[PDB]
Parts: sequence; structure tokens; C-alpha cells
Amino acid sequence: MAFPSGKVEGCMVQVTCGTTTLNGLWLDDVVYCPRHVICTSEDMLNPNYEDLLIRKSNHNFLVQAGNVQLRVIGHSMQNCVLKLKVDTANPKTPKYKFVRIQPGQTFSVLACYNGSPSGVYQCAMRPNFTIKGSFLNGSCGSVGFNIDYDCVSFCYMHHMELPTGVHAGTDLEGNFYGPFVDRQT
Ligand SMILES: Cn1cnc(Cn2c(=O)nc(Nc3cc4cn(C)nc4cc3Cl)n(Cc3cc(F)c(F)cc3F)c2=O)n1
Repeated sequence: MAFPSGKVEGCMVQVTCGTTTLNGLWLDDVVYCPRHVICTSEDMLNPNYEDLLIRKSNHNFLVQAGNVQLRVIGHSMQNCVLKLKVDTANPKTPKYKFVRIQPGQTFSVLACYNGSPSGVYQCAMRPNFTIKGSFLNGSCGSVGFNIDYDCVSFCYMHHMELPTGVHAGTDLEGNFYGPFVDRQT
């Protein structure tokens, strides 16, 4: 039962900080993405995110909507998500809300790679707050949603695959579902 993905496809962007790259969600004039993007490969195992944040400037972020670069004019960190303020509002922004779902609820996921939509499928949140998704490498920042009439409810931002092959992430305010932390361990 996956929801049609057209309204979300127009919101996906590629976010690059140095050589680390993942997917971002562009709504109005804000891009949301996992804060993990500010890690170099050596920081990924045990990042000090407050320190890494101090060291970055707006011009260290490259945001691409397709072949169009968007100018970053502000950035801030909210729990495990980074919010990049860009100088252009997304003209395909749908009506949307952010919601936090519970175990047992289902949602659709738009898997993206390097900012480009790749597939859509339905998932359920398990009681241990993991999901059995279909995510490959490069899918970090892909989002889960439901459609509520005309309104897109965003409920899941993908961060990591765990050793057993299931997946974990945050709501759109950056709070993990479950007892996980955004580090490569
Ligand atoms: C197999 N699989 C299924 N889902 C995933 C999701 N995922 C991902 O796509 N990427 C990750 N690490 C990165 C490596 C990078 C190399 N470059 C050049 N840029 C990169 C950017 C990322 Cl995000 N990871 C690992 C991971 C991502 C996190 F956000 C986190 F907090 C901890 C982690 F261990 C990953 O799971 N891969």
C-alpha cells in the first residue's frame, strides 16, 4: 500500500559537506538532513558534533536540487538533524506537517541516492523502534511519510543500518526512534 510519491519527490536534494554526501529534505527555504553529514570519514566513528559545528561555515555546505546549486545562508543543529537555511524557497513545497509515529504504525519511504528518488515502499515500525527497510548505501537522509488528504505527514528520516540489517532513524525534529546514537559503531 505505498502512497504516491510525487509530492515528496520534488522536495529531495543532495547535501555535501566536504566529501561526505547524503540526502536532504527541502521545504520552504529550509533543508533538513542528518547532522552526520558534517563528519569527515575519520570523525564518523566517534564524532563530537558541537566541535564539528563550530568549525563549519555556510560555504562549506553544497546543496544541489538536481543540477541547481542552492546558496546556504544559515545553519543550525536541532538534536540529530541539521537545518540549512537557503536563499530560495522550494516552489514544489506541499502542505506538510512533522509527526512522530509509534510502533505498529506503517508509513511509506522514498529511498533516494545522491538526492535522486529511487523507489517507494511501505514499512512498519517494529516494537524495538527499528524498521526492516530496503536501503542501500547512499540512502542516508531518505524520508518516510504518510498522506493525510492533501497533507504530507513526514515521520521518519533515515540515518543508519544496524548490524542485524534493520534500520534506524529520527523524526523530523532530530530525535531518534529508539535508544540509538548517530555514530558509526
Ligand atoms: C547499507 N545501508 C543501508 N542504509 C544505509 C544508510 N547509510 C548511508 O547511506 N551512509 C552512511 N554513512 C555515510 C558514508 C559516506 C561516504 N561518503 C562519501 N558520504 C557518506 C555519507 C554517509 Cl551518511 N551510513 C552509516 C551511518 C550514517 C549515519 F547517519 C550515522 F549516524 C552513522 C552511520 F554509521 C548509513 O547507515 N546504509
